Amino acid sequence: GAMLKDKSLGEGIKDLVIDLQKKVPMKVVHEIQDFKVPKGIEDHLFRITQEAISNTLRHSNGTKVTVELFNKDDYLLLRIQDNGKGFNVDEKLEQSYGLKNMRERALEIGATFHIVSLPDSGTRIEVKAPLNK
Ligand SMILES: Nc1ncnc2c1ncn2[C@@H]1O[C@H](COP(=O)(O)OP(=O)(O)O)[C@@H](O)[C@H]1O
Ligand SMILES: [Mg+2]
Repeated sequence: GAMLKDKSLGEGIKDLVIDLQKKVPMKVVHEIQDFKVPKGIEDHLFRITQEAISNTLRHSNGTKVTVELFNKDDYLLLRIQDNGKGFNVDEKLEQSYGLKNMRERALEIGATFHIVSLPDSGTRIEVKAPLNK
């Protein structure tokens, strides 16, 4: 896993995507809103993003994955959405270290963690992290 070090979350995501795009058959796109993410939660969100992308590339057999990062004042929203085959989260969740670790990173930063994956809907991961105005 890449590490952010000096970079903002947005910059880390964009740089990772640049590298991935050269190697992978899925189209990987980002929609990153320009706003300051609190330094304290950036690493956690980057670790979630990397796992979500990894799972999409390996497991979805889709053609496109989108990473979105939006500011909604009281919270930020991180969404990773693919158009692939989907899976049953319940069947996998408790035996799955990747999913369990994303959920734990979210908890550590006080954020919700949701996975919506249905046969015709692909897989969508959403994390809403609180922001203090
Ligand atoms: N985006 C996705 N599309 C389809 N299947 C997925 C996706 N993400 C996870 N899965 C399924 O959930 C399982 C558990 O995910 P994870 O805990 O990350 O395990 P892995 O080590 O296999 O990446 C995967 O093996 C795969 O079957
Ligand atoms: Mg995984």
